[PDB]
Amino acid sequence: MKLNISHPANGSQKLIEVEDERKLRHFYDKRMGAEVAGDPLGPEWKGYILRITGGNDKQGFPMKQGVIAPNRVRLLLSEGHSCYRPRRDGERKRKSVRGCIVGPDLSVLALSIVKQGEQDIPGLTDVVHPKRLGPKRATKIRRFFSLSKDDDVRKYVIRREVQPKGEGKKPYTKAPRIQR
Amino acid sequence: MRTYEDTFSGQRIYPGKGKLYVRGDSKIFRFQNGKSESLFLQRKNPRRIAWTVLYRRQHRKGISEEVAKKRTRRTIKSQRAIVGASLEVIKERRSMRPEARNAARLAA
RNA sequence: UCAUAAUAACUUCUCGAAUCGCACGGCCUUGCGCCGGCGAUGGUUCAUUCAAAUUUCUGCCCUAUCAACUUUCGACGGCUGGGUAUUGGCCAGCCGUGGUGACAACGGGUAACGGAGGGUUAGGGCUCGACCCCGGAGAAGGAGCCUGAGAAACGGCUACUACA
RNA sequence: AAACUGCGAAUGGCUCAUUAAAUCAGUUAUCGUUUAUUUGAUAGUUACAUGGAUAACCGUGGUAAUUCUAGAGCU
RNA sequence: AUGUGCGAAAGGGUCCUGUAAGCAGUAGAGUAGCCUUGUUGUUACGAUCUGCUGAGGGUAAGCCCUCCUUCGCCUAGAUUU
RNA sequence: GUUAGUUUUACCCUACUGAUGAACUCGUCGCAAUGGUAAUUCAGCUUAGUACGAGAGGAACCGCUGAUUCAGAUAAUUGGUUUUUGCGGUUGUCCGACCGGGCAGUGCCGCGAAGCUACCAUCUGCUGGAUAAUGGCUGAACGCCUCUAAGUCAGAAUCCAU
Repeated sequence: MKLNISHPANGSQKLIEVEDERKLRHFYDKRMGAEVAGDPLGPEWKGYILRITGGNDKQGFPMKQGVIAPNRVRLLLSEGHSCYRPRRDGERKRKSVRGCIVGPDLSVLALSIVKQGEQDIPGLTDVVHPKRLGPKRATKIRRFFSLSKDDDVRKYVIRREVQPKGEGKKPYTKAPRIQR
Repeated sequence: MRTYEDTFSGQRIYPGKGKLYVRGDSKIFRFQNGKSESLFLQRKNPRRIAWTVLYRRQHRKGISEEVAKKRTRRTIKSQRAIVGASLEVIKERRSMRPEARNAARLAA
């Protein structure tokens, strides 16, 4: 039964295979969004606390927060709900979702790290990934760099570099067209 | 070997005890003794029978409550470097002394 | 008791532009100051247009081996409300005993969607009209509903029955 | 390109099952109502510019199966 | 016939029934009075509901345990080989 | 041809099924003369689409697992029975009301332990000897032949024992 572990702080994700059930005994009967200790997973997990975020059933159905049951139930999912993407305005479709109580039946759990432990994870907490985009709105740029009322927000925007395919010319720069 | 629970009253069922009932609509009911099924076939509501497990949990007998809401709201952490500028670039620019900023306004 | 205006108050309560494109202009206290044109997209009320829903008068085939019909649980009328975009026995209470008929009611048949019109001719007539134009209804049989100015919609959704 | 947002998808096209004052025809009324759009008028009571999310995207997954969808990170 | 004795009570365990009497309540469809007219204004009536309450009652008469709960009884009377 | 019409007595003797018992001191542990006697039948898998036959058709021994009729016990589970008048619900009337009770031959209804009980529930039912029918061995009477005349082998749900 696989585990999907994510690190929001470092922006890193990993998937692991666990086949020994007594390590997963402490996970049973917990609810989605609860707090659990990662000590039974292994010696390298000492000092770790994890948050249960979601999972998938053996048939493939996902868990939906707010329904208390170990089996799966049929629901009339309207617009704005979690596991429904309507194809037409005002459309309502009846679907089946699995409850929020963890059990041995599910195939994959999804969970994230809340507090770092003393030991490090070989492929999860030892690497970080940069952000993708900087702020674009005018007021958000000023707050990010703690500028004053009149500090020429134009000059401080983040600009990257890109080069043509094979023209041999110098690369140029791109800017986000500050709004408001 | 395994144990089951009475559908009407929730009592534990051990092998060889009770009965098994199959209705016309293909629904399966299990009983532990004669008291349960005699009340079930009489069209009695299990939520109004004082000794059933389902009645007890509705009136919240022997159960306590827990709250952990505001504890989760505290979960905040640090920041990282955007692809455009490495982490050393952002804090150097935010910590520029005001004299440089004054020069920028006059120059512009 | 129309249009419109005035006074005392009220409201989980609105609207009265934090939006976009072209042109490059004119003043003097020369300040990264003030003013200025034409369009796009929105916005409250009245008027207009495309309409829609109800509504007045008269007009449909054969049959009496169909002569009395309507009010269990609205059938005809009065009153106070509820609901609807609005009128109304459309609905809820209370109170009257009425309404149609030999000038054919009520019921049964239709190998019956209605009309503009087709065929055949001294005149008078007989017969047909599913079908290119106008109006109405349906998307296998029944009911229910969301979005929206507008749907009880099916190349939209929910449930049962029958097929698959 | 993609994706959010706006509009249309209630027009066309097909058929004649039900239906005997019902549909329909000519002729009236709305001082008894709703109306997108079009057209013409029309509203004096931090400001040199306010606040939080989300899609596209990167990357990590489940089911034999569908225009099924999960949790993590930007704007 | 001095005993791990016998008998009568008691406590615990196990079962069956299904939440006792009593008191209290900003519970309760409503109704009738009095006033200073109230944000629960009070005085009276009210099937039922909620709390103390898986409570109360019964349990060997052919159920179990107790030397470590209490109180009683005892080396006979008669006949025969 | 058709319709309606009173069915008496056992306590006596014997027989049968069970139950006590005088005499030789009172007891405990044992042998077994004689009497009784018990089990029964089928189906499925495999052997096998094999032997046999031109074809059509179509067996059997062992082995394995179940079922029918009968017999002897038992009540852990499931079902029946209710005077446990054990607890609860309710109608009429009586004790002034509440509480707690009487009467209506057990007022009535739901559940109901204990005991009894059902192929309506569960368990169990043995193998030695001697033979009949028949098929054989050695072998005369009858210099050949022959299961019989002397002797002898196998053998049935039979008979006698365990």
